[PDB]
Amino acid sequence: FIVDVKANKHQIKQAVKKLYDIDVAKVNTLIRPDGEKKAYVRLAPDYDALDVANKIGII
Amino acid sequence: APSRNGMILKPHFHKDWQRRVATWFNQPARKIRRRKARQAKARRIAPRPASGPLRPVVRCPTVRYHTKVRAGRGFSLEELRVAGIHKKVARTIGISVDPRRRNKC
Amino acid sequence: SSHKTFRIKRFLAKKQKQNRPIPQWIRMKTGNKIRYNSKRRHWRRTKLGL
Amino acid sequence: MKFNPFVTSDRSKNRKRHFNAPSHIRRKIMSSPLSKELRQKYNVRSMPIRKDDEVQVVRGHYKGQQIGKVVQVYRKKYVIYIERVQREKANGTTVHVGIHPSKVVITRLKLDKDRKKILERKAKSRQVGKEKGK
Amino acid sequence: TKGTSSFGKRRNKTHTLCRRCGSKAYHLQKSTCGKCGYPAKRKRKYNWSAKAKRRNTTGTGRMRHLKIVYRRFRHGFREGITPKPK
Amino acid sequence: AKIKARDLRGKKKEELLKQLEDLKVELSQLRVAKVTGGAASKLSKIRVVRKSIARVLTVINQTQKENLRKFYKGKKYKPLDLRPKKTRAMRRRLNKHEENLKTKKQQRKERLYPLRKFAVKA
RNA sequence: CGACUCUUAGCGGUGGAUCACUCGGCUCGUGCGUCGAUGAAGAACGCAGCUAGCUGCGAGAAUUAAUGUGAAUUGCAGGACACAUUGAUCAUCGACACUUCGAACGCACUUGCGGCCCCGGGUUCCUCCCGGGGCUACGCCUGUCUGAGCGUCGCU
RNA sequence: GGUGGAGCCGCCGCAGGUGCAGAUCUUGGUGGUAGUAGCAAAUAUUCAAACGAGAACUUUGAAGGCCGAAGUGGAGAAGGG
RNA sequence: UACCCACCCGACCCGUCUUGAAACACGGACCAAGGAGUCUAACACGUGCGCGAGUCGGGGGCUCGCACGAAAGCCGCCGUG
RNA sequence: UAAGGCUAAAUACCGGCACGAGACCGAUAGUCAACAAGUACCGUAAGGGAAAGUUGAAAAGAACUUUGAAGAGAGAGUUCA
RNA sequence: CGCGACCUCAGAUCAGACGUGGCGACCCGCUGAAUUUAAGCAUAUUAGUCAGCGGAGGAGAAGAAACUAACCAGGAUUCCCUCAGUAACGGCGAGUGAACAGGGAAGAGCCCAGCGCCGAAUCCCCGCCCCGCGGCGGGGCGCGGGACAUGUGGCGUACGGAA
Ligand SMILES: [Mg+2]
Ligand SMILES: [Mg+2]
Ligand SMILES: [Mg+2]
Ligand SMILES: [Mg+2]
Ligand SMILES: [Mg+2]
Ligand SMILES: [Mg+2]
Ligand SMILES: [Mg+2]
Ligand SMILES: [Mg+2]
Ligand SMILES: [Mg+2]
Ligand SMILES: [Mg+2]
Ligand SMILES: [Mg+2]
Ligand SMILES: [Mg+2]
Ligand SMILES: [Mg+2]
Ligand SMILES: [Mg+2]
Ligand SMILES: [Mg+2]
Ligand SMILES: [Mg+2]
Ligand SMILES: [Mg+2]
Ligand SMILES: [Mg+2]
Ligand SMILES: [Mg+2]
Ligand SMILES: [Mg+2]
Ligand SMILES: [Mg+2]
Ligand SMILES: [Mg+2]
Ligand SMILES: [Mg+2]
Ligand SMILES: [Mg+2]
Ligand SMILES: [Mg+2]
Ligand SMILES: [Mg+2]
Ligand SMILES: [Mg+2]
Ligand SMILES: [Mg+2]
Ligand SMILES: [Mg+2]
Ligand SMILES: [Mg+2]
Ligand SMILES: [Mg+2]
Ligand SMILES: [Mg+2]
Ligand SMILES: [Mg+2]
Ligand SMILES: [Mg+2]
Ligand SMILES: [Mg+2]
Ligand SMILES: [Zn+2]
Repeated sequence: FIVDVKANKHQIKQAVKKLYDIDVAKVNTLIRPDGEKKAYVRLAPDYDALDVANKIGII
Repeated sequence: APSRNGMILKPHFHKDWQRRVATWFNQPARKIRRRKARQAKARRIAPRPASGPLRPVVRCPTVRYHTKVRAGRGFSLEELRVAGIHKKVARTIGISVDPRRRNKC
Repeated sequence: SSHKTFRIKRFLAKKQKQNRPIPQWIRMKTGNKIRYNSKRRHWRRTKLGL
Repeated sequence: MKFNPFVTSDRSKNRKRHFNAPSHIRRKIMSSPLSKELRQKYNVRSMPIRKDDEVQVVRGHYKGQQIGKVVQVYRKKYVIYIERVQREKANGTTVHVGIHPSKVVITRLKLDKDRKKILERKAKSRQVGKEKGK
Repeated sequence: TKGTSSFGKRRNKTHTLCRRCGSKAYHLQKSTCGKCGYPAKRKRKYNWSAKAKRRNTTGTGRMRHLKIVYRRFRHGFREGITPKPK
Repeated sequence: AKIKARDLRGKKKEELLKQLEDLKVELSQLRVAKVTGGAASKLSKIRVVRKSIARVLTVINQTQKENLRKFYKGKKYKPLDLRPKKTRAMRRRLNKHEENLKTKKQQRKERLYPLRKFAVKA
């Protein structure tokens, strides 16, 4: 994900959980050069990312 | 370096004049700013002497201006309790009041 | 530097996006006088304002 | 001679009031006269040109007598495009050629709620002054 | 060796970015800016290089509040009122 | 289909917050379509929705501050957001009562000796 | 007529003079005389479907509502719209909104640490923990409260 | 005469920032020098193939070589971005 | 007369400071555009014009929103000076 | 008549908002800036600080054929040019 | 060895306000050179100027005589013409250098303290209602506070005033 630069890891987890009706194992943030904050969001083992990716339209 | 019979010519430009030179290109436009005020004041107090209140007859001080007569600053107090005009009232009927004139004659 | 502050990293983020060329359709707008970017930088010559 | 100070009459100042003029003003400037027939019926000399008015070209290389309909208005290029007013490019792909409204005559207005109150209040103003001088 | 040889051991920096100026002027050892003067409360303008003065005065920025103060006054400084509705 | 400020002005506070959250959702997937190719039709809606959100959020703040400045209408002590904001010089000016106030010695003088109207040389 | 060299002319380059233009200056007048702790000037960082710069703006971000205006916008798309519609666009601007620094204000400038209140999750105040809102700078005035003094006393 | 494509001069008066060869003058341009000085610090390259419009200079293979672990090797600081 | 060429006679490179410069004195490769006795005040004499024992001129005033005007005209102001 | 205090008007304005004008300059001139100019760029920093306007009326900005790896050409075409 | 007044003096994230910074052409306090001139120079001059510093306003400052004058006298301040490059200053050199009167623009005057008189006749902030509310005020009602007798309000201020 690209995520607003002011976001916490707790904040990112509570939003990804709020939108895509998902649940998060752990959140890994970085800040790309160009200053947009990437956020690799690891979904719980019971949840599949190749599926929720289709709902959000990415693939 | 003087040459052959001039004057002595102490001219005052040593200080710095170029900076504080006051040119008068306002001059003809100021003639007009005042003219409107002069008119706008007369139209504001419509029935009233446009020139202003009445000033007294007065003689000029020094012996060179002995024989002239001026319009003074205001009618004196001693003058007023002869004509029977209260000093605070005259200020309201266009009579300049000068509480500062020693009458000697 | 590889040990950067946050203010320093933001500064490079903005200077790194101003670098790209001009979009080619800009050259098509009505009242143009612009041909090439002329405000580009190259890390070997004209080091950053640092 | 102009008299009113608070108007400019300055060679470069109202050339600047032109090519920096906003689109809201540029409507009035892009106005074109009406044909003798309408100019009789409405008592309106001229009108801002509109998108789908009919028009005759009067000057220019291909002034003529054919009545085309306006297609668009390059208010940025400050010149209009007309119906069969067009040339052929190098690839055969035809383009319109701009025509200034001042060099064109309107032959059939495109009427509207907005345009009608304009034609009335233009005519009412024209005969108010003729009644004032009378 | 005072040149081309000493111009080599120049790694560390004296100045950095000032948080008030925006200029690369802040002295790290001295902890004052030196173009505006940072920890000092007043800006270091000078009557003494007018060319530097006109580089940053009112109008050279955005005036993103003052530019609408000139707008309100021109019209009357009214507030708390809305034009007549349709 | 523009969500005009006509229909929203007379509506419920909590109701707008749904339509706002509705657009807030749509804007999020149009940002997704911008990444995954999308269409030139979609990529225009991202400007429509961005504006149509402010069309709604405007009505919320307007109706709120038009309500909040009904509360303190009458009370002496009201917050800094609603006190009139003219100019630091202008709010510290005298009160419009405290420059037309006249010292009582002044009014007694303004009675006995008012300015006449009078013309002369007649 | 060998080549080279020189002078002149015809043409061709190189170069940008001259000339003609000019949304710019300079000068002189005129009217007004308008900042900021309800947070200025200035700075940073963001914001366009394709956008780097200038400009315009502030997470409601190439504008918001409103009022005039009345059919465009335009480099290309793309579009809503019904152009019998606040109605596209522009102008005005008086409703609303105002990222981070900055007199800048919880302490510090790393962008770090806190405290105090509240409201969500957590709790079922159980304290964290997580999220959200309001305060917490210096100086000084008037008043208010709590005080201190073998200061002056009074009553004891 | 020519090219050039939008303005211009004669006379009577008025006003100037009014006439250039030069100031190691200022700015811009261009020569002669001249296709000249030069492309010489650390021993070294060669064969075949590939790619290609085009190969002394790329790439692969083969051969000869040097740096020789106080390195021309493997990782960092500041600095660069 | 001006283009090229020919001949006879003449003929040293300009600017400058200098008693004296073709100088073994200095500036100058070449070509374009720019480039230096100005304005103000104060005297002095000469000259032109108005009036003349007087004569003004300023500041004011009276007449405009200037188009030409921020002009012109007028004022016991004109003599306070 | 001091040792205490208040006050409109004529008066000043190379900053600011909004205007008007000129015996002014006209792209090496006029402000440093007619243009993305206090920008590019230099300096650690205080500071320094440029160059650069004009196709045509309308892009009608050279389709197509051809030679060439391509840059460039030859024809053709657009144009009042 | 306590409780209570007052006087001093503290602490409040106490109720309510307000100050800082910017601009800086013009304006007001202070600070304050040296090039330069004098054919050297130190006094002088440049010059109460540049820079420095503080503070404002739409104008500022000044302003209602501890004035001018010597007259048959004028009458706040500011500006313009004038005085006049004059009185005076000065290695009396270089150079500096005002005012008064007169004409005009404008024209406006006023308050305190004190001395006294008046039952503090006064002011502030609270709480309820009436009107008004985008320059927060007026009207009334409250043993709701507090300031004030170490002095608030009315008359009164030298032109005279009170009685
Ligand atoms: Mg008078
Ligand atoms: Mg380098
Ligand atoms: Mg009294
Ligand atoms: Mg030739
Ligand atoms: Mg030629
Ligand atoms: Mg040039
Ligand atoms: Mg005690
Ligand atoms: Mg032409
Ligand atoms: Mg000239
Ligand atoms: Mg020349
Ligand atoms: Mg060896
Ligand atoms: Mg490596
Ligand atoms: Mg000699
Ligand atoms: Mg010799
Ligand atoms: Mg010499
Ligand atoms: Mg006094
Ligand atoms: Mg040029
Ligand atoms: Mg030119
Ligand atoms: Mg220039
Ligand atoms: Mg050219
Ligand atoms: Mg040219
Ligand atoms: Mg031609
Ligand atoms: Mg201040
Ligand atoms: Mg000397
Ligand atoms: Mg000398
Ligand atoms: Mg000397
Ligand atoms: Mg001295
Ligand atoms: Mg002095
Ligand atoms: Mg100074
Ligand atoms: Mg004052
Ligand atoms: Mg005063
Ligand atoms: Mg006097
Ligand atoms: Mg004399
Ligand atoms: Mg002196
Ligand atoms: Mg008393
Ligand atoms: Zn700074």
